[PDB]
Amino acid sequence: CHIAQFKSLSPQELQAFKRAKDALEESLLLKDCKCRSRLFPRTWDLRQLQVRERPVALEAELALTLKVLEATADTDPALGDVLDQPLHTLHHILSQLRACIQRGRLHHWLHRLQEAPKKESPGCLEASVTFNLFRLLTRDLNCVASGDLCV
Amino acid sequence: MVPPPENVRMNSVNFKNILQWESPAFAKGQLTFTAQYLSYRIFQDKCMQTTLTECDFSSLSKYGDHTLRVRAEFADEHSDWVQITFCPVDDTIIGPPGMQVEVLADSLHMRFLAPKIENEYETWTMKDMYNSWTYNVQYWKQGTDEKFQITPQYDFEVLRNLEPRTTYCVQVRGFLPDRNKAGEWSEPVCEQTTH
Amino acid sequence: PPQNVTLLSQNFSVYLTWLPGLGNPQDVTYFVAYQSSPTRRRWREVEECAGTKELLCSMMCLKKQDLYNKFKGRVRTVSPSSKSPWVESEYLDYLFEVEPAPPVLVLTQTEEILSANATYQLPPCMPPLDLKYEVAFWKEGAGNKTLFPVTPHGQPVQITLQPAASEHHCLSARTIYTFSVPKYSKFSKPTCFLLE
Ligand SMILES: *[C@@H]1O[C@H](CO)[C@@H](O)[C@H](O)[C@H]1NC(C)=O
Ligand SMILES: *[C@@H]1O[C@H](CO)[C@@H](O)[C@H](O)[C@H]1NC(C)=O
Repeated sequence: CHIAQFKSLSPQELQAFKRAKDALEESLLLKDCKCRSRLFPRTWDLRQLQVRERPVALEAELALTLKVLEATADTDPALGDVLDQPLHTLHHILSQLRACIQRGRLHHWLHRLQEAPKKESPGCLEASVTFNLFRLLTRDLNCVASGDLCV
Repeated sequence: MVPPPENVRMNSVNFKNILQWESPAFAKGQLTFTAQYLSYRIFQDKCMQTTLTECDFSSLSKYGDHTLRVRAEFADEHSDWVQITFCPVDDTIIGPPGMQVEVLADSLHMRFLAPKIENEYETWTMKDMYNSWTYNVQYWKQGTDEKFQITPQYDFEVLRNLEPRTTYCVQVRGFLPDRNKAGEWSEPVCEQTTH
Repeated sequence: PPQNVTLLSQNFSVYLTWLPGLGNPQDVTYFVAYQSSPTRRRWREVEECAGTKELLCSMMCLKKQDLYNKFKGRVRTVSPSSKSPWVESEYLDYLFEVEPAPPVLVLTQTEEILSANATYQLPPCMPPLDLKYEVAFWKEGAGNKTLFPVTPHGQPVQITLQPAASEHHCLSARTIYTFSVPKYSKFSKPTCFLLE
């Protein structure tokens, strides 16, 4: 598994994500982003999940983030150009994470993540994926790439 | 139809991605070349109508694959797409680390400076891009041409038990054991140990 | 109410700083709360800083605090018989506005080699950041300072030492924190002594 390279992202890539996050937040200022349930805010951290379950949890969160951001980019061209490089990088990370993974908290989290797109407004979904972007890229992705070291 | 560019390649040392092509023969006049990179799903464009046969793609993302394309145009007519694929993580060429060797009596103290990335900052070097980065040092006495190899754990090493009043040449390179990729050797620096 | 209220960052932590009101009595007391950009409705109050008179409050880690999004704080002066309106500071994004502190150097003189490690008193809840330290080394009385390459945190700096002894050599270290752009810190106070 070649995910260990995502323990730290290049500062230039983090600058691109910051530009995208700012642009998305500016668009959110106008859109109505009210959620029926705070699905993205995660009470527990991947560290609590077993080292084997941390990847699948991150994969579902990353897939939702990518899906919502992809739709946002298609809806607004002004967001499309700034979100292009972030979306490309996120998809590459998603491919590596999937190519890395050959009841409890995890099952409920997966079910909630799957049911969220079909029960929540797109605006609040994009708000949640926007405000969780650096949470996913600095706190989760780092622990998943670290592997056994993260504890 | 105007001819497409010939020998389109991407030389990228220390993530300094440069697309080069040779301008095909055209007696009508000078040719202007446009280059594009497939960002996500849409082809964004750089180096529009560039008279030069060189384009800079170092602004590309360092993670994942990229699809680049270049073409030549004379007024309205244009060439065909010449499409290549570039993977910066492994298609890049690892440059030679800088070397600082000091003779201390009968020993050599060598410090290795990681190959810098111009697009990135002095903190983000090629040592941090590759988590499996290590240094390989190759030293030999002049004349015998019998190379000896060591693998320092950090960017500093000491060679001891050296014959006195004798000159040794040394080189250092970066290596990635998890993928078995080696950078180019530094220029051999030769230093004399005396008493 | 406080005149200038600033949410600043230093030593890897965040603080709220204010100044006494112009007409506020000496028995002035202050209450401070914080809010996050994701949730504009919630205004959770800082328990440790509640009822403090210190013009400085620490908002490094509080209950249900997100350091991955920008957050702001507000402070009000609570008189024994009256309360002033809250005065809110500016938003502070931790991952882009945190000021690193200089590292603590640990020196070990091995035969013909000086090893200088950097240790950090990081907050327990600080996000995982990229910390590197550059080491300047020189001789007292001379302006020629040799500046060594940046070294990742958790890895010592090895300086070659000449056989010469009874010499005045001094060292300093500067932290470079890199998330999107490098933020430098002041060089640590030169703690040095005779070697060998
Ligand atoms: C607040 O800052 C201003 C500068 O804009 C300064 O004139 C004033 O004295 C400060 N307030 C106090 C109480 O010092
Ligand atoms: C240097 O310090 C780091 C932590 O600050 C430690 O992990 C490492 O083992 C130390 N290296 C030494 C003492 O050589």
